[PDB]
Amino acid sequence: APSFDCGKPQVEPKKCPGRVVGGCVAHPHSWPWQVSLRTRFGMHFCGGTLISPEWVLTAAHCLEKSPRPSSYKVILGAHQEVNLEPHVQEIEVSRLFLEPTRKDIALLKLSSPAVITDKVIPACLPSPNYVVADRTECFITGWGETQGTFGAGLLKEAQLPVIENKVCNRYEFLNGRVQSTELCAGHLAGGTDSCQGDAGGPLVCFEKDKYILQGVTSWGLGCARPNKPGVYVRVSRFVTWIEGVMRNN
Amino acid sequence: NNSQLVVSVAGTVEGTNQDISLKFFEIDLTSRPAMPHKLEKADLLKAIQEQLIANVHSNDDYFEVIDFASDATITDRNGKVYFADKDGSVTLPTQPVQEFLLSGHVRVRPYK
Repeated sequence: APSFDCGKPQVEPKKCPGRVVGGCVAHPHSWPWQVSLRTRFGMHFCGGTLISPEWVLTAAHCLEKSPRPSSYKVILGAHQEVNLEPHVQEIEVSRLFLEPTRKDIALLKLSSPAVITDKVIPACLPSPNYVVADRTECFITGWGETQGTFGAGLLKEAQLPVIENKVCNRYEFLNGRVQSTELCAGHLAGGTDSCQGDAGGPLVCFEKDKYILQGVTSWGLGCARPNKPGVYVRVSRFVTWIEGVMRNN
Repeated sequence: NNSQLVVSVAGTVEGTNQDISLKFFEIDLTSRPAMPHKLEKADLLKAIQEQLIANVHSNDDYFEVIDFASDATITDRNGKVYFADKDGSVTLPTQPVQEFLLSGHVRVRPYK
């Protein structure tokens, strides 16, 4: 039986225009790799990205809740946060892996493989050490902002242009706090606050015919605000690590 | 008389930080022949659209209402916020007869 390919949504994303105040509510299931990391009891506190039927990439500090993978549950295929659609998959995490060198991202292996459908599809990973070019248009997705009457509990998205690290590190911006293993996306000398993405959530950028997971929202530093772009872990620098872990576990 | 929706919102030009002024009106709420107590996202927006093109002065230009901004809410005198369902519908109580407020911003793009 054939399956669905990474990074290609079956529901065309809305693609919220840039610099839109409050961002937009996404089209249901247009971000198929969007994961909701939740406690055993069912409380959403972090986001993540399905990268393979059995693996979800999230932010390292998201694992600060508990050491036992049994305390974690993965929610897949959702749009509405509370009254989950009927097809939503809830899968308990069985193993946890922290990235050794920088310790900003973590891998979560699911107790059973997620079923890939038209609403549950992994995002594609980038070629090792790829550096996203300045100005590149990307999107961040998540349930970070509780909207008003018309978006509460709905998956939201915001388009953010990536900001070259050299520039991002300037004094008036992030002042040298940005490592090569990190990247910036945001607005300088203006813009609007984009807090939609959950810590651990995805930063995807389109490339020819698919959405590539270039970044992982960094715990606490992911909100993009004027002169203080969001900070995301640079996925391309951990691709080799990711493949090895999946290969060895 | 009958419950009504006080529409008091503002516009924000998409892709920018500039706000636009919009005339605030009222919408009556009834059973069915003016709008139902079960409001439709799309209906509310066109009401705002019509109103917009009807109040275009010499300065203010024509803008297309696109959607509600993230801060838009419909509330009652107790400050209670009503939330739209999966289909974008907002169902307000029939009793008592009362007032509801629809405030916040509307995403608009210039007609050109």
